[PDB]
Amino acid sequence: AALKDQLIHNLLKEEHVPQNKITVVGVGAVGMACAISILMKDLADELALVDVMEDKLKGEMMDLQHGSLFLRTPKIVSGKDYSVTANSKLVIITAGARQQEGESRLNLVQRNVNIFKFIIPNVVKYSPHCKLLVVSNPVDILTYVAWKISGFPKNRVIGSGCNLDSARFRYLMGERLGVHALSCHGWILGEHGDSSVPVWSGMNVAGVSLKTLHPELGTDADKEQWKQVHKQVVDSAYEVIKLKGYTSWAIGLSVADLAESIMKNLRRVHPISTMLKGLYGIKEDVFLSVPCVLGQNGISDVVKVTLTSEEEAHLKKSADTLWGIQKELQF
Amino acid sequence: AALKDQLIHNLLKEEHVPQNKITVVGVGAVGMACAISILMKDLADELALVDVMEDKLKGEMMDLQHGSLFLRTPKIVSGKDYSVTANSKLVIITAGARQQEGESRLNLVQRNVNIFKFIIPNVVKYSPHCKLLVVSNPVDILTYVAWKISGFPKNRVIGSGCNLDSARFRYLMGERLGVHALSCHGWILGEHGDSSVPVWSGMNVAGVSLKTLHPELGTDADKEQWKQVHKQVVDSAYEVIKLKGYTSWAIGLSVADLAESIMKNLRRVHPISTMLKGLYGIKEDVFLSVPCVLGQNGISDVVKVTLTSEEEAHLKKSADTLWGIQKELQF
Amino acid sequence: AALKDQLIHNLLKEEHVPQNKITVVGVGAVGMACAISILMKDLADELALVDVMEDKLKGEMMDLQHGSLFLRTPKIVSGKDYSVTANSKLVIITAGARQQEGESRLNLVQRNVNIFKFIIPNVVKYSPHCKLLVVSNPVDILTYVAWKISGFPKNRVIGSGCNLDSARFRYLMGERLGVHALSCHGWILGEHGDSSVPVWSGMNVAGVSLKTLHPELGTDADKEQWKQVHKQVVDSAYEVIKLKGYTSWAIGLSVADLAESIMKNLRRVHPISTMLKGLYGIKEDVFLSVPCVLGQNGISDVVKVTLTSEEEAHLKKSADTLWGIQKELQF
Amino acid sequence: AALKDQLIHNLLKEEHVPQNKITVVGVGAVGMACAISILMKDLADELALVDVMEDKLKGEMMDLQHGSLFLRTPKIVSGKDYSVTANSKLVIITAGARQQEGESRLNLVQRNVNIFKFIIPNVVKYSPHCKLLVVSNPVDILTYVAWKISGFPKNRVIGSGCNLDSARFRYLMGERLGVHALSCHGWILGEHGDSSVPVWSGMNVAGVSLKTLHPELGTDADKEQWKQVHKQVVDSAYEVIKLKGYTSWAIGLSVADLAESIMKNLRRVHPISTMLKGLYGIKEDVFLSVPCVLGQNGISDVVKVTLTSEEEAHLKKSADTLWGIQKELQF
Ligand SMILES: NC(=O)C1=CN([C@@H]2O[C@H](COP(=O)(O)OP(=O)(O)OC[C@H]3O[C@@H](n4cnc5c(N)ncnc54)[C@H](O)[C@@H]3O)[C@@H](O)[C@H]2O)C=CC1
Ligand SMILES: NC(=O)C1=CN([C@@H]2O[C@H](COP(=O)(O)OP(=O)(O)OC[C@H]3O[C@@H](n4cnc5c(N)ncnc54)[C@H](O)[C@@H]3O)[C@@H](O)[C@H]2O)C=CC1
Ligand SMILES: NC(=O)C1=CN([C@@H]2O[C@H](COP(=O)(O)OP(=O)(O)OC[C@H]3O[C@@H](n4cnc5c(N)ncnc54)[C@H](O)[C@@H]3O)[C@@H](O)[C@H]2O)C=CC1
Ligand SMILES: NC(=O)C1=CN([C@@H]2O[C@H](COP(=O)(O)OP(=O)(O)OC[C@H]3O[C@@H](n4cnc5c(N)ncnc54)[C@H](O)[C@@H]3O)[C@@H](O)[C@H]2O)C=CC1
Ligand SMILES: O=C([O-])CC(=O)C(=O)O
Ligand SMILES: O=C([O-])CC(=O)C(=O)O
Repeated sequence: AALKDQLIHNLLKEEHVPQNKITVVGVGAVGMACAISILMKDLADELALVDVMEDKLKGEMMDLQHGSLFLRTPKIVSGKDYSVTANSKLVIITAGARQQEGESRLNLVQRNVNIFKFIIPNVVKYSPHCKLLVVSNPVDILTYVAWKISGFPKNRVIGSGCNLDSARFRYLMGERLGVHALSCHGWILGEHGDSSVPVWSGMNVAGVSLKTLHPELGTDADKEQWKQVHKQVVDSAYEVIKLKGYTSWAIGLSVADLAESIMKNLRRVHPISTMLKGLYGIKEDVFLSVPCVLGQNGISDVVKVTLTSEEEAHLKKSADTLWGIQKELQF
Repeated sequence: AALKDQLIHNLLKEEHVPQNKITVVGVGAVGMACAISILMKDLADELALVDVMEDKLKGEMMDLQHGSLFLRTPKIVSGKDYSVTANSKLVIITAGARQQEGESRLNLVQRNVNIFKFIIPNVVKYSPHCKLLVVSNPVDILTYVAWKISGFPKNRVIGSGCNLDSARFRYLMGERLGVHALSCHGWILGEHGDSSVPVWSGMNVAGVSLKTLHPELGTDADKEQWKQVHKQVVDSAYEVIKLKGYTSWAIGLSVADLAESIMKNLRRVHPISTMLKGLYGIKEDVFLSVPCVLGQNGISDVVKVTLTSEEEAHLKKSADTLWGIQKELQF
Repeated sequence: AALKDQLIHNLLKEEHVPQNKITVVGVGAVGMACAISILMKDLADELALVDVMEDKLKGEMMDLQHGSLFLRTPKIVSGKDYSVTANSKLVIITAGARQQEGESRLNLVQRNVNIFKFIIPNVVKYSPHCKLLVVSNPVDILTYVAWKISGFPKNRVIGSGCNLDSARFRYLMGERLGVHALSCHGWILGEHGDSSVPVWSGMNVAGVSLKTLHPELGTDADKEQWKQVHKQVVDSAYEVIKLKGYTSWAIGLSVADLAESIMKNLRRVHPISTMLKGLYGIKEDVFLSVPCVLGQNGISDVVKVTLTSEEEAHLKKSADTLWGIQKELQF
Repeated sequence: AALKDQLIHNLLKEEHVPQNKITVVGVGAVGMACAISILMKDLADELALVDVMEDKLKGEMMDLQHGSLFLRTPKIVSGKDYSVTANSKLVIITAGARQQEGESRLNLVQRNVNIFKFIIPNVVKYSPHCKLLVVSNPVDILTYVAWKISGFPKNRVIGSGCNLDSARFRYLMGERLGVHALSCHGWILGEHGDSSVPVWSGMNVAGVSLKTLHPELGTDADKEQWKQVHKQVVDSAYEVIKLKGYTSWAIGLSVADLAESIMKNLRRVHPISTMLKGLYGIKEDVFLSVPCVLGQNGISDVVKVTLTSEEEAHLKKSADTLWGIQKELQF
């Protein structure tokens, strides 16, 4: 004579299996920005949260659960034990140390490799068929580490890479031209960070090449100093870190953009971090951002951008640098 | 001979006035959760942020701007000067002062009052026709303060009140009954906080009154202790604060839900705080939560809930309490 | 040498297995309204359309495909062969004869039964684990037919039932009370059509019983004639058909609302048609609308509404009528 | 003691002026596709419908209104009298004449001019500050007619033009290359119809010029017959009309995309029809599609695409053709 049984006649016993489950590992500033953006876009029917800080983890789960009335994601769970992540379609890794003022992303590598040695084997134990989307920095090296530790085929291990760098670039381009970032096109490839490569030849509005219109585009002799736009992209994370201490909102939206292509099988092209040995002249097994076709099987194809020999030389050097960092990691 | 002029032929001298602008005052955790929720629901054509901490304010603005590609809000602005808020349709106040240094809370409430003495006159000078939505705690007193300082008619000064408390209640009801919060209906009215009034008579699923089905509902004599659920709602913000240090996500989602009713003129009913002198037996200038019809002119109507004499007595006690605190403030 | 291969390096060959596929059978007025509503709510990663009219089917598929840029459903497929429907999560049946002006949904029965004799065995052959959502009229009898022909457990065979009748009722109530339909609650149960049952006791705003406030609600002696609102609901399909020839938009939105609860596992309560024997006093195998909990396994629970002796008598006579038709059908 | 007055205490006399109103003129298949697309994107707080067929018009309004529960547009109105359209921000014209047996093509165009001679003065009388968006065919000529009759500045009169042709082109490109239409870029300019101009130089994926990679792109001898893709675009409407009798869904989505840029002030670039005299080598008052920056003041800027002499020559011949049809017309 419980109220529930007076009210509700049960017709079916429910061994609930999740169908569109996403996990976020690390519920820091980045992790929670990814979680709220994914929740507000209705990409998942179950969201699992993992962290090592147990009280913070339960507090973040509860705060999200209290907003359930306003969401269309019926189940949010969390735990330190990765059993809560079982049968995820997509596992997003945002755990780790972050930059202080003046610190390069590459200075984070030793701390975050050691964290990944713990995280990745636990992920693959409960979700052996998931896609891994790596956001923790340095993202290109850590996508390689996730790949090696997981044993996954390379199509299922993705780094957020330069998706956000390109979005920042398009925003800054739009502010200068007086149009929305959506209508500005421009690709930043290579390392997410100081050594990223702007592809000046591809920048356009409505298929009109900016460089064809303004041949000094991207050079030091440019009176409008468009080269500084890329410098603002490179510097932007450092400037936000100095002002507010960290970055979170933009990366959350960028990660949810990637999750949407994966979860809906959109086969959109994004500049994300993938194993590009054998492409673009690279001979080592390094992860760099190039335009990739992203869908329900991860990265299925890569677009072959025509680079100048200078643009190609920048990528070739990055690959050497990153491969040099990778070579001496113990995992 | 600039690139913009090579690319773009300007046909129209642009004198921009925003049509659907929202301002958030305070870029703490609550203010930024409101802003991200509003941005992801496409409620505004311009978002303005204001705070007194200039560096954090610029950093939060830039972080949102870098996500523009992923949004459909084309203009995000910020500044210490309220000229950036001009012509807002809706202004959301989340600013407040921190209150734990061996200090009386009567002095604290007074410090938040002094904060509002600066904010509200600046808001009304640049947006004299806006709706004001007060989220800062203690929300019922500060909604009153905003109303007195602004000189706005009462339909245009709204407190977030018990909107989130009711949502938390519906979530917990649904966890107990095995259905989504959307399908559990239940109203927490009165003072936001420890003395809020759960309206047991109205709680229902599918129009079925739970109290008619379970006449013990809301008493201590209930073997199932549904009264404890209201206690859980009252305690939830404290529990989240103890675990993660503050709350943000649920309040942000709840505020964006109120903003949606306002901006789209939906005339949905929400439990929010309104000046209820002359209603529900109240004779003083106090704000408490009742079900209100919310649209483009703010609160246009109040639903008259049939309360028990006990429930009505709770509301009148709160009203006496609030009026006693307010009388010893200064404007 | 081909352009595609100069442009794109393929990194893996994968066979497409859809994860969130929906099929619509019948691409007439109702089917296409369902299709556009589902596409604009992003509920599917693949939409399959089936009809017997081959030119119309290809024309509707092509017209949706040309709008791909504006959608986030990457694959729209169609054909007369049910192989295109393989592995659907949800199959929506909108095929069959409709009401000519004045005619009861009941004279359609045998013609639409004959159609289901071909559709349903083809559906279950290619999607043995799907949920079936029957919209074709008379919907309560045809949901029974689909259940008998399919051999599916009753939780996976759903009729659109009174979801739309209740939505129409809430709209009309809101018009009279000056509030959005979202905030008006009221349940129409039983037969979709002339013999549906309004549950006056459950009608409410903000948990305030209208009947408690207005005792003649639902009686002939009511000076406001609220009973005429239920007659407007019963008559609405007839009035729209007389004006424009058929109805489509409202049913499409109602079906997409049901599809959303299923695909996202929301466990929302909807008034839909389910096999009711053993509940509400019914003795025979009939389908009628009661509040059902709807999720990824279909209908898992039923809300037990407390009915008046008169309301219960109406349901029992409907059950008798329906069983009277079913007894006479031939598959 | 009416029920409404028992239930609701009115606080405010409603001088309701709509803030985000859209009107659709013509409720045939195209007009209703525009309406449902606009409603499901939450672009308007009021939708007004107008037609000359009073019965069909009332039936379509009622059918949309019955779906209010599932929408977030609180007011849908309709009528033969243009008073229902007052204070629209945007008026979409989809009305047109039905061709006759043995009716010269020019006599038909004159019958659409005669229609516009009635519609446009009524629109501008009740919404003198609106934007006009013309969809009726032949769209370049009728946008000119609307501009002349309205007396509006050219920034406020927009033709749907080649927006949908370019979307069809991108869909077809994407089918051939294996990526989403979103990631394929390509512009069809000029006259909507058989003489539109595909801008081969601008076609790209990820900023990679297909013409640079495949320099015979767009020629007759191209073993990949990419020229045939344009021919498919110009023919696609006729193919769909032959199969299903009319086209509606893609144009509806296309129009709602334009309405979104206007209503949200996005300043996105779209290929739409604008009064181009003085640009692209054109000397007469004609409307042609070029990439335009679209926002709350209509078309504020035009992108200057670098065309080949051949493409440029095609545009000028269209302008000559159109100007010759117009000077014939009686206003
Ligand atoms: N790819 C990109 O564009 C960007 C990446 N990041 C990076 O994301 C990472 C996190 O940044 P924030 O969220 O700001 O830091 P945070 O300090 O707010 O949170 C980091 C979380 O990682 C958790 N964590 C640490 N070890 C863990 C473990 N073994 N297992 C599970 N969780 C663990 C921590 O408990 C903490 O809650 C950093 O590497 C940051 O550099 C930050 C912004 C943009
Ligand atoms: N009503 C509700 O349901 C809840 C309301 N809150 C309240 O919201 C308020 C803010 O909470 P948090 O964002 O976590 O605090 P916080 O400390 O993170 O940020 C508060 C912001 O207010 C700013 N501020 C102080 N003086 C200002 C002034 N003159 N002008 C403009 N800004 C000023 C501060 O610079 C700070 O950025 C608090 O009063 C909190 O109790 C907390 C969550 C839910
Ligand atoms: N449950 C509700 O509230 C509502 C239900 N309806 C019903 O929906 C059903 C469809 O109505 P409309 O779309 O207006 O009719 P319609 O005539 O426009 O389309 C019916 C489609 O069914 C197709 N069809 C016939 N046999 C088929 C078969 N073996 N396999 C596949 N497709 C087949 C037809 O070729 C046609 O395209 C009717 O029974 C109608 O009464 C009408 C509106 C509301
Ligand atoms: N520009 C584009 O890309 C596309 C535009 N169209 C065109 O849109 C227009 C409508 O096409 P459909 O909806 O399929 O035609 P339809 O025949 O279904 O509807 C035309 C509507 O206009 C109404 N109408 C006639 N005179 C009127 C007047 N003085 N005032 C108000 N309404 C009036 C009619 O009563 C009718 O309801 C046509 O010109 C069509 O060729 C269709 C294909 C794509
Ligand atoms: O973690 C950071 O803030 C640095 C970074 O990758 C970014 O925001 O671009
Ligand atoms: O007390 C606080 O700071 C938070 C609060 O009002 C809530 O989340 O209910």
